[PDB]
Amino acid sequence: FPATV
Amino acid sequence: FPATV
Amino acid sequence: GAMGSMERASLIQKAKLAEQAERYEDMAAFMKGAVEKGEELSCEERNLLSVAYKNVVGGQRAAWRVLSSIEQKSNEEGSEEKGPEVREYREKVETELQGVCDTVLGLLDSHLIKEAGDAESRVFYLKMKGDYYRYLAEVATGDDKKRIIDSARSAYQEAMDISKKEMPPTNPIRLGLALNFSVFHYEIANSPEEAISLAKTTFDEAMADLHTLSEDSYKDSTLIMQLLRDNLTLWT
Amino acid sequence: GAMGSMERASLIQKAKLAEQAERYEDMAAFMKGAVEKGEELSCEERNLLSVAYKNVVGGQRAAWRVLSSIEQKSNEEGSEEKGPEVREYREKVETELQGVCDTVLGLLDSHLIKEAGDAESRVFYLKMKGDYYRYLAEVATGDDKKRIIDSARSAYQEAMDISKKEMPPTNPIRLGLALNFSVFHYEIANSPEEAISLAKTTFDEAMADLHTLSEDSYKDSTLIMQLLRDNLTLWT
Ligand SMILES: *CC(=O)NCC1CCN(C(=O)C2(Nc3ccc(Cl)cc3)CC(C)(C)OC(C)(C)C2)CC1
Ligand SMILES: *CC(=O)NCC1CCN(C(=O)C2(Nc3ccc(Cl)cc3)CC(C)(C)OC(C)(C)C2)CC1
Ligand SMILES: [Mg+2]
Ligand SMILES: [Mg+2]
Ligand SMILES: [Mg+2]
Ligand SMILES: [Mg+2]
Ligand SMILES: [Mg+2]
Ligand SMILES: [Mg+2]
Repeated sequence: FPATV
Repeated sequence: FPATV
Repeated sequence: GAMGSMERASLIQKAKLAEQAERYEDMAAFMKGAVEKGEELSCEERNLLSVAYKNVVGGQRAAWRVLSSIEQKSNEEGSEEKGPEVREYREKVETELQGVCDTVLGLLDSHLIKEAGDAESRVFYLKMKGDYYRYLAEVATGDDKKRIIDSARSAYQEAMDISKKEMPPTNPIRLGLALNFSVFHYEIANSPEEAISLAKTTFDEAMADLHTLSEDSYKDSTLIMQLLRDNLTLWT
Repeated sequence: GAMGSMERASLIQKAKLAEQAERYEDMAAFMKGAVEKGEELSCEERNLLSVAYKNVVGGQRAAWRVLSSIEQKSNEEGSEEKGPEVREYREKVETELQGVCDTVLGLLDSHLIKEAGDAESRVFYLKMKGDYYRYLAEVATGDDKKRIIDSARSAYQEAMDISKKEMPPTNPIRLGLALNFSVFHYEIANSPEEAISLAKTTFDEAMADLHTLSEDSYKDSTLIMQLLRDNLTLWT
């Protein structure tokens, strides 16, 4: 999964 | 802490 | 509200304790109680709110993905029928996830967003709104799926518009929003080129503004920039 | 019981799914529902029960320790008074922990232990009884503390007696029981020499019986033996 904040 | 199972 | 009898300050204190204890469900309940006192949230308090629910829904999303994978496998040819249990339990976790998203969206709508006038607060809440509609989109398979996606898109777009007008390109909230909206494009909207373009432009514009920053702000900004780079590396 | 309407087999299937998804609270609820069907549990099913509650209470114990440390620090000289919140929240987590322990003990008492006739099942449940009274002892500070400690001790001692009569010294349940009872001596009963003696004798007797085992049983036994060694290293 890609990075999110 | 010591090991328990 | 089970938290109605507890002081705002005590709810905030306890949310901090819950964070230290890695009790994110408790943290989220304390922060919901704080929000429901009806006063605006400070920066620190918005961070507590977001961290709490991010952790709770993060765990539900991971669990949902595990279950959804098992369910998919059970629906491939040559798989032995094992009854309704996998669907039922994926549905259970899904419904609980949806409930959490609905709760957060409800806090945003009643009444955090409408009282948020400063760019930093308004953008932060609109980014959250986008995020929680994105989490709903991840599990949507129905009549409303397009509307849910559009709700995420609209919230992110309003945040983007304010952030580009009101914040420097290195501002961590502007960066974090962009990061997430870029993920929305890639994962939800089937728009990988938009995702890539947004991540790249955001990174490059931030790069060019680093010279204006203190050492500490530089650290903050570069941390999120690296996340933009990480995604671009994943996608290219 | 919210699980009263669900099939035993479906509860067991779902507990397995919950384990895969790292949803240990759900896993524990499914397994409680299974137990309450009133039928005895197989080995696999006892393992599911134990794993579920071990994970739930493990998390509560870690959280309790974080909170208890903060509370202790707040009660040292030169610490600034921050009101009742730390005590209140430690008490909240404590009460929830106690509730979980009470639930597990209730399952054991109604009626898992009394229907367990085979050494492997009876020892396993009595070890659990010891464990959950030990967890209650960890947080006990009252009139009942000595009785709670004694309840743990008595359950462990009955398990020990059966295990020494009925199981080989390498049996994983016999080893795991010994490991935990040894911890009880060290941490709860203020009997470190007893703890050490038990760990050492258990290890050495197991060592001498390894020659009787298959490769797979050897692996099982040596894994727990290493835990006995780890504790001895910690304590000597
Ligand atoms: C009130 C306010 O201005 N908040 C923005 C902060 C939040 C914390 N910051 C971060 O860089 C991290 N989280 C985050 C959350 C939301 C958004 Cl929009 C941006 C950033 C927090 C730490 C540094 C712990 O790690 C991550 C990677 C999650 C970023 C700084 C701005
Ligand atoms: C029905 C039955 O005979 N169960 C005993 C099994 C449980 C799993 N085993 C283990 O070695 C582990 N857990 C454990 C739990 C209770 C007791 Cl009394 C002993 C051992 C499970 C694995 C191997 C995953 O790791 C630990 C370290 C927890 C031991 C084998 C006997
Ligand atoms: Mg007040
Ligand atoms: Mg559904
Ligand atoms: Mg553009
Ligand atoms: Mg039936
Ligand atoms: Mg108490
Ligand atoms: Mg002896």
